[PDB]
Amino acid sequence: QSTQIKIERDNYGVPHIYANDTYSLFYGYGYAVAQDRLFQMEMAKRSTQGTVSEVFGKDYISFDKEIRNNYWPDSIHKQINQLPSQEQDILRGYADGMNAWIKQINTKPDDLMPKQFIDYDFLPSQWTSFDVAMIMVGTLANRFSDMNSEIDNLALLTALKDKYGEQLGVEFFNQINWLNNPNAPTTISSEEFTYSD
Amino acid sequence: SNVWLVGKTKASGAKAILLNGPQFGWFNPAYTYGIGLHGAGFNIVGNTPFAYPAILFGHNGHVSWGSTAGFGDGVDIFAEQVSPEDPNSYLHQGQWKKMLSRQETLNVKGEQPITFEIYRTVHGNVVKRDKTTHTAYSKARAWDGKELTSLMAWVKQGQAQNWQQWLDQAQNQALTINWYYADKDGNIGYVHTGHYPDRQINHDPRLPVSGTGEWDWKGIQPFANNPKVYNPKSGYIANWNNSPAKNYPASDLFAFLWGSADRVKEIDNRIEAYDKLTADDMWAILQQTSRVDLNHRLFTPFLTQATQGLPSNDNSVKLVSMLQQWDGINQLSSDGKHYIHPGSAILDIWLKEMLKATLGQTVPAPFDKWYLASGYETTQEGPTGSLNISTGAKLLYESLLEDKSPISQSIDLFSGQPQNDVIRKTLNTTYQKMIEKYGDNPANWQTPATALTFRENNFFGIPQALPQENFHQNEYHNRGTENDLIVFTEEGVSAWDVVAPGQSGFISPQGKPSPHYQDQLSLYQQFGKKPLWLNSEDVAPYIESTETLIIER
Ligand SMILES: [Ca+2]
Repeated sequence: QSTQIKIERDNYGVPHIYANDTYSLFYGYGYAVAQDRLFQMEMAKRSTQGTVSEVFGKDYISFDKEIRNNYWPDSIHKQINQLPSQEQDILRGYADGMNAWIKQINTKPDDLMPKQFIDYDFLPSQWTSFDVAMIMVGTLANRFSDMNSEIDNLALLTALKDKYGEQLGVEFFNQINWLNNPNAPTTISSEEFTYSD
Repeated sequence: SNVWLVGKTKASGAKAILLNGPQFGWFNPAYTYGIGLHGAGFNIVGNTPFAYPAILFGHNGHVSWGSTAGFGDGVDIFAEQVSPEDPNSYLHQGQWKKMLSRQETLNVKGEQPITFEIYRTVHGNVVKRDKTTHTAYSKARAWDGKELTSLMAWVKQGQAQNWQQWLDQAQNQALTINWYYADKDGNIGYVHTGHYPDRQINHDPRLPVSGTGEWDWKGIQPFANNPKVYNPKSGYIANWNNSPAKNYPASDLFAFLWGSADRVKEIDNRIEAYDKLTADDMWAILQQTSRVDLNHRLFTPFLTQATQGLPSNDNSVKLVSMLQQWDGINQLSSDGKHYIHPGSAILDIWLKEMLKATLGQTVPAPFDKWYLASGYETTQEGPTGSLNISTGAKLLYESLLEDKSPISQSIDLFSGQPQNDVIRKTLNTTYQKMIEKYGDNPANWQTPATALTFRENNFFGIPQALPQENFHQNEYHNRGTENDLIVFTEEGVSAWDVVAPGQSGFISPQGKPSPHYQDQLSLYQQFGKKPLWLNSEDVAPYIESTETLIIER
């Protein structure tokens, strides 16, 4: 049994995927991505999983330790296993589509192998649902949802109190790192929505 | 990241317009990727970062959407109490618990592999330890365990056909991300999405709390607490990473504040100037906001005040005059290496002086440093991301505002000196530095323009292209890494976007780049855009290639 995917590219080379089922739809999406941005994606995977030193050496050790130290793979693999099947096909499909194109590259690498792989001297990896999940987790969640400076703040506060005494050390800190400022320009009118809790 | 939408009330020649400008830095290949998914319940066209299954910037023919980073606070630090004889055993809810752990092995090119251990407690991953106080800090995230469900609410909102269907996905998106809605009927909406802890009363979310259990989150706040609006009275919705709503608490980050001074006013002001905006007017605000110096609007009025009473030939008045007469809109000189107006260089030097004189005097080293930057700290390559009023400048503004600022100035930033004295003094210093750096004849001052680079290293510092495989743009634009303009009209939907350098980053082993390797660079620089095709009949004329895949299942 098989399914048919159609990939039409426009004047700017943008891929438009046509499929009749989720797994096929994303498989075509992943395939077009491997065609267009394979090296970018391969390094995004090593960036979100901390395996850059593998191909670039010692300079990246700290980076890798750091990346791996900030996520728990077990949690991710489990969440994926918990997703409904149609949603699992989204990731698995994309992963397979990527791999199908890597297959063509290995067919005629003299023409299809992105030059960066040749010059950096390494090969395209095998993609999984976990690899696809992590691209987002590492560039989205860990980018706009993992910021925090509470330990430093503790040091800021400690240093203010030391300088101004406990009461004033504390008031200075709320003066310069307030919880909220009622006069901040906001996206919603206070009438329409004012925050509570 | 900014965005602005107008509904049926303010849209002109359209039912709703949405202009989104996500900011991530500039890279080669491009940060985002264009795509159209057609079939199996999907009908989407747009562009999205890293080609994620979820299309962040786009529409489905019925509903268009976009986003900006939320900066709410859904991540707290727990100071775990470590056993004095087992750093991997911690006290929680009455029990001395063993930390979860795992060994990670790093292959390292040219060296023997290295293995190290990673620990995790009941609150999140151990992020730092302080042995002196038997502490192991751990990071608790309100979105931990909800990553995939959030990614999926993210692909599913793309299939939403109405506001209620879209809210049903927004409620399941747990990262602090602002989401925007516009639809074929002229309805517009906004939701600051994310899961926020229901914290123990008195838990300061800005500092660590003990992880022995008494301070554990009670739960996760209900979606009803999340700031949201549907068809605002104002007729528009704009955001440039500003606060969602009054009293909404931002992240604990010391560097990030939602204060009186906020870049979003550059957007609101421009929109309010029109009664109804066409998609072209909307795009006009993009060019304006990309070039407007953010500190000009805020600071000049104080400059005017402090120098009132000085004669016209006074030096600090020469400066203030140049600024009062400026519209704030920077322009590239004819050689492309300079600005036609010296205003930014003035505001920059002045601000740096002011800050050393205020926060630089009141905030003890080395934290003063968190407040000394003017926000213009550019590079050879240009800013790595968007430009904003700095942490120091927002704090300085808050103070200059005096009684107009609702924040009590427990410490007088000015240390008792009249603020206009300090302003006058620092202006006089600014004038001399300008004179000494740019020459005696102000008419011949040639201040450096800020450039922009499409870097070969991703936002992580990781090469994603060959060395020097980058692109330079003379004029920096404080705009989204990509821009997409979506319009619901009587006819349907017309949309456009720009993904520079191009759709493809391919270069054959031979060294031949794809034809789409950089066909969008000039488009970016010139403030152009290319069409976003959704349906087959209108994409048809433009199809340059077709590939059919029969996949074995
Ligand atoms: Ca926090």
